[PDB]
Amino acid sequence: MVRVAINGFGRIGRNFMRCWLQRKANSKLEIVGINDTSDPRTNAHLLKYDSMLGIFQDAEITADDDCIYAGGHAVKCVSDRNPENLPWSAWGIDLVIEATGVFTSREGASKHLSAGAKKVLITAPGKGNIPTYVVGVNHHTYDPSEDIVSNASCTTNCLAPIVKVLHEAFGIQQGMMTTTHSYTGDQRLLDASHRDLRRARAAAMNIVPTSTGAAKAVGLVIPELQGKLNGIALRVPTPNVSVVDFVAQVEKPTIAEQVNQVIKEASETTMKGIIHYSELELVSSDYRGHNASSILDASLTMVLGGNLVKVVAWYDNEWGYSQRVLDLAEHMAAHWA
Amino acid sequence: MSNLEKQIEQAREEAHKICDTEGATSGQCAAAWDALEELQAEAAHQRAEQQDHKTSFQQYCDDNPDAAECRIYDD
Amino acid sequence: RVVLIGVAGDSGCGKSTFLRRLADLFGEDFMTVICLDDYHSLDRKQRKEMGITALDPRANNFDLMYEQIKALKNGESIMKPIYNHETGTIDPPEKVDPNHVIVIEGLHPLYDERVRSLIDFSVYLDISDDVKIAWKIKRDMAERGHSYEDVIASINARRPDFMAYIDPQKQYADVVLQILPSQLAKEEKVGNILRVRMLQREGIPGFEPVYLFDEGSTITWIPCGRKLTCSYPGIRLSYGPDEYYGHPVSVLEVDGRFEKLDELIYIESHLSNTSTKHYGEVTELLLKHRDYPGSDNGSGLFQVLTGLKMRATYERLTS
Amino acid sequence: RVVLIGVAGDSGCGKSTFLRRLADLFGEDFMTVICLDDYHSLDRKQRKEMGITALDPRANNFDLMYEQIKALKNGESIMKPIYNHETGTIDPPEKVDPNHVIVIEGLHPLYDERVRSLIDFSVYLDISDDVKIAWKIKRDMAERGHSYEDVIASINARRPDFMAYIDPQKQYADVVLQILPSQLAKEEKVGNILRVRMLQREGIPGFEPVYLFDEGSTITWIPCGRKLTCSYPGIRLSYGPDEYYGHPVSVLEVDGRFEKLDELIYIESHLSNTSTKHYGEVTELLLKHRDYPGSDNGSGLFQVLTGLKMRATYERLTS
Ligand SMILES: NC(=O)c1ccc[n+]([C@@H]2O[C@H](COP(=O)([O-])OP(=O)(O)OC[C@H]3O[C@@H](n4cnc5c(N)ncnc54)[C@H](O)[C@@H]3O)[C@@H](O)[C@H]2O)c1
Repeated sequence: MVRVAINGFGRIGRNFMRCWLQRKANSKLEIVGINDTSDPRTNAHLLKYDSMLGIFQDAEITADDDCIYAGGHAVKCVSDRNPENLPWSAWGIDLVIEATGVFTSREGASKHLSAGAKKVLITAPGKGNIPTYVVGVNHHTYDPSEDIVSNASCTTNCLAPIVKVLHEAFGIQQGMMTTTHSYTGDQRLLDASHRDLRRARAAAMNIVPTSTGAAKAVGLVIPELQGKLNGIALRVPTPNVSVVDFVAQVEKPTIAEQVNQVIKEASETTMKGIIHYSELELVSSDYRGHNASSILDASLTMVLGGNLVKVVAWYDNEWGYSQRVLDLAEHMAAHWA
Repeated sequence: MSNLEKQIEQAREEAHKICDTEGATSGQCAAAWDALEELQAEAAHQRAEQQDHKTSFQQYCDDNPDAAECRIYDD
Repeated sequence: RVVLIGVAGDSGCGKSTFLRRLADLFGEDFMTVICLDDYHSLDRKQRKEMGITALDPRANNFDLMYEQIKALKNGESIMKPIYNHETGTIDPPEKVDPNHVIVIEGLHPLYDERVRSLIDFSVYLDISDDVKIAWKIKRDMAERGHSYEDVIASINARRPDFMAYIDPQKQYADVVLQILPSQLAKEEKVGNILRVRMLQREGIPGFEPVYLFDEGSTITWIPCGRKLTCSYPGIRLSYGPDEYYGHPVSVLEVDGRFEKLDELIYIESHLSNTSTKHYGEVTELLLKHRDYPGSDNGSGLFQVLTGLKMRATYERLTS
Repeated sequence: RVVLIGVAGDSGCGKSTFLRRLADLFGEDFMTVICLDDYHSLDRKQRKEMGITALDPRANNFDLMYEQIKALKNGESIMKPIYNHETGTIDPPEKVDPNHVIVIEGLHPLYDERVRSLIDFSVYLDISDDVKIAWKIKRDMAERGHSYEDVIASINARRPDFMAYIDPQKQYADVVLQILPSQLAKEEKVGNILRVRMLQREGIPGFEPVYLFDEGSTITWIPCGRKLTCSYPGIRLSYGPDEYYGHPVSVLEVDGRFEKLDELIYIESHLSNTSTKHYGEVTELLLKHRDYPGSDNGSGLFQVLTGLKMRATYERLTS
């Protein structure tokens, strides 16, 4: 049993905690420590009453000022912004889950390793050559001495299994993407001062575009496509779920039905539990809480000229990404060294 | 169908009569069976159009398209 | 310009899915449909009085249809009469206009020789008598009219003049599609799986043949094997040079039932001179309408192949 | 380097024209011939005393042939004994030297498993019993020895142990050529036209198959038609993926008689992966020897195709 911790009890942290509360019996992981910038009275309320996933129902949530009782299970909790003053060796922490969006560097994330933690899994595309791993693509090829691992962004975590399937079946020369992304917490609500100008504007009002390198992270997790994948993101006023457009330029020519057939059988042989395949005419809010990290929308797949394919993929960047974080954490627990 | 429903059976009676009586292999009752097959063909054309009977949408959007149930701003 | 397409068959005018596949290919904006039962001379009353079928070269005004057909080339809006089908009578005519593509289809689209000199591309569509019976059983079974098994005796009574009146037109058509009972499958009803063959004619330029791996040497190919896991019974193609009615033809022939996708793209990757601007375009044109009758067998393959050659002839005629 | 080629068949050692076609291909400068009746244990006197044929795994010193075969790789001149064929006895050996290409041919070139691990490329050569009878009739007819029609009873007496001793070697050979009576022609004697087929095996690299128009989908092609005027009866090829003895094979099959030149170049232009550096090289290798038996049918086609694959394996082994 592996004692794990959570740095930053935000959206990813609350979803990680809720996922572990829903996957408790099959777990080699026991969540024993969290730390947020809030007191332990508030974040227990925010855990129980999520305005996106409704009221939690299965287990009882309560807290006092030093611990949080989730379903009778106790969990410790502290508050500090310095990662160096944190009781890790005092709590016996193998794996800490970096989810603050602050400690993306190696030198930032390694502060927990210095302060007495054994491995760190950071839920962000980290700066510098941090080894990145996506469940369903290359979650096998990590060396267990790599204590500082990184899951990529949610967009990369959705996009990379589709790109893996299409690269194996057809071969990819180039590829664009344009993810229509739900608004995240970084954007200011009204027009307030912010480091980047396109995130400074109002979130509920605007399609704000942004440039991301998270398309290039597929070139990290798939090495032979690096420098060939690039794309932008569009933040639109939907709170939870998002869709990603993906334009690839394959070289083995095909039609629109065949790529759907390929991804449909890949959903049932290898990418089971990663890619779901849906031939329904659903819309965005029917994917709040879906377990797969990419639902391929079947009716919109199209091929022009044989060698130019477009797919779109629904994905929940708050629930499915947390599911892949927890699956990667359990998969590194199963190969603990 | 009631009119051609009767007329097909009437031409079937004639097919039993004229091609047993006035020559089983000649142009007359071959014209009779050709007629009955055309009556059958128009029964088929009636049948396929009643298979394609719309329920509501190609009625309510046939007469009143701009209602909120079938505005399509295919844009 | 005015182009013209002749279709021949007794599948009912506007009552066959080949016109539906042409509609999916061209569009009813670019083409218009002309039935040819409209040019009947007189009615079913006068058919009973004259003792004559709807197949007589007396029974149509073949000259006024020619005058409207020639006036179609000159751009003017034609005024064609209409056979009132329920009564057997004749409507006062309708003024319809020409289009980019004009089709002609009926029992005698090709019996006239001046219009045979006029038609830019011709298709006869043949049916064997067995699947005639298998389609009439479905005709009087789905309707439950209870008129079966003397229609068997209507078949051979409709037969003899039909072979005199209609079947010598196929000696002048370009492409003729025969549909046979399947030699491959035996333990079914006699109309499930079709053994279809599109006897296409050489000679007249613009029309290429579609040859399977070689022009002019008979080749019977079964695509089952290392890359396709065939179901029962799978496909069994054919090909062969031939001389039908003393004319240089090239039969391309398919027996079987298309059960899935990869066995229908793998066949299409190996046909040649199919005149596509698009890879797998024939498979897309198969699967834009999964509900059409005969999409699962070679009939829907051959009909869209002929329509794709009609695209080729249209591009030849319009540069 | 030392390369090695295994040939298996009861056509008499050095008594089949496939070795002659290999001689026309490589040259007796580059290759040497090794019969395998030379490694017999004891004589026809001891065959009569022990009551045993020349097909017994007792009847050969399988270890000393292996020692000379392994010493062939090391470059030294081997010292091989010789079966005195007229007496049945054994010559004191001859010191022969290795060459660029070494062949091995006999009744058991492949029965040993260490030499099966040694042989670089293997060929079994099968014969159906009908053309066995048709060749023995020519054997005792041209010689006029008058020993016929009880050799028919020698056939089935030679049969049963032969299927035990020899025929399980073909489960380990690469290429096996079966020769059958022709289904195509009926009103001849039973050995004129052959129905031959070269079951070749996938797997082991360097050896490609030779596929007719498609890898792995059965295709029966007749090259008669618009460009070839076929005589009687003409050719009828075949092809097919198959699994023989649970092994991934690809039968390429020819029935007919090559009567002229253009029908033999037109076939050769359409085979694929035949590994020629030269256009029509297979046709030239057919017609460098018009007098060889079996040049007019597919046996001479398949033998030189196998020898051309032996060129391919030799170029793979010598870079
Ligand atoms: N928002 C999404 O749906 C999503 C999807 C994939 C990945 N991510 C990544 O997850 C990370 C966090 O996302 P989020 O929505 O939970 O962020 P958030 O800002 O909503 O929540 C982060 C929490 O961490 C706390 N925190 C910040 N710095 C801290 C520090 N130094 N010490 C302690 N607590 C600290 C914040 O106050 C807040 O409580 C970011 O890297 C984000 O890019 C987000």
